[PDB]
Amino acid sequence: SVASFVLLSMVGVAVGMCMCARRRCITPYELTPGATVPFLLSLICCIRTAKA
Amino acid sequence: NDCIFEVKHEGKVTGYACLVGDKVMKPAHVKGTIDNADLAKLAFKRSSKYDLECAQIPVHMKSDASKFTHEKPEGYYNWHHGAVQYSGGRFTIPTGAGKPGDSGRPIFDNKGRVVAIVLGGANEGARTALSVVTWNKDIVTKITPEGAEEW
Amino acid sequence: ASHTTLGVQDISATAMSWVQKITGGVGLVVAVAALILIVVLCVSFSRH
Ligand SMILES: CC(C)CCC[C@@H](C)[C@H]1CC[C@H]2[C@@H]3CC=C4C[C@@H](O)CC[C@]4(C)[C@H]3CC[C@]12C
Repeated sequence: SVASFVLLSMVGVAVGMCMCARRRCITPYELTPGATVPFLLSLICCIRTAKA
Repeated sequence: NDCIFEVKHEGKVTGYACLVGDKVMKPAHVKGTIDNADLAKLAFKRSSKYDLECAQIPVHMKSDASKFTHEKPEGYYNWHHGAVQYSGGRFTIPTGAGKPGDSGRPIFDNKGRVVAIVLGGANEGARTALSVVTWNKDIVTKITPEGAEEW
Repeated sequence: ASHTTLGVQDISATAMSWVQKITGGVGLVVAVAALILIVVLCVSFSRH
């Protein structure tokens, strides 16, 4: 039980701080008008475009 | 001028087809029949990704096709309904100029060249945003402002 | 019979060796088609 809890907590920390990295890398593009996010970066960070 | 062919549905006009370069183009969302029989009959091709509906002009007897240009400098252009302001990556129109069922009318530059084709618009407030189909040097693209409903 | 009954995959021998070649080739064609379709779809979504 302790090992399962530790490993699940590590996985949760990994995904949460991956989300944190996503937010940090994405917010400046969502602040800049025009939002010409390259398609490769949209695929990598799994985002939607604001201009359709 | 007068390079526009009417697309008539059974009981009314639904859209407009235009001769650009070597091809006749129509909005693929417009249901109806081409006014000219030689073009209504002509085997006709469909692409829903850009909502565009193409065929090759019988250039032997259609030499009046309009000329085009992929350059989009900032400023004013002509829409058969007033002046369109191309600003940023968008076209803006006076809200009362366009109406549903008028899709397919091209946008002219100051030289009489087709720059883009209106596929629809968006009730934008003090203006209306114009959702169009334009082209780069080699490829077409569709500009769809948010909230644009079908015309 | 002193031997036991055998299943589908057991009797297959060099016929199995053959269907390996045939399935490998045809599935390779399928995989190439899948790669072409995937790259075409990826390029298509880059044009908006
Ligand atoms: C593709 C060509 C070249 C070869 C294909 C051979 C196949 C169709 C042949 C190989 C010999 C055969 C099998 C050998 C043994 C068994 C197990 C038995 O309980 C039922 C029949 C069954 C299942 C046979 C069915 C048909 C079979 C699988």
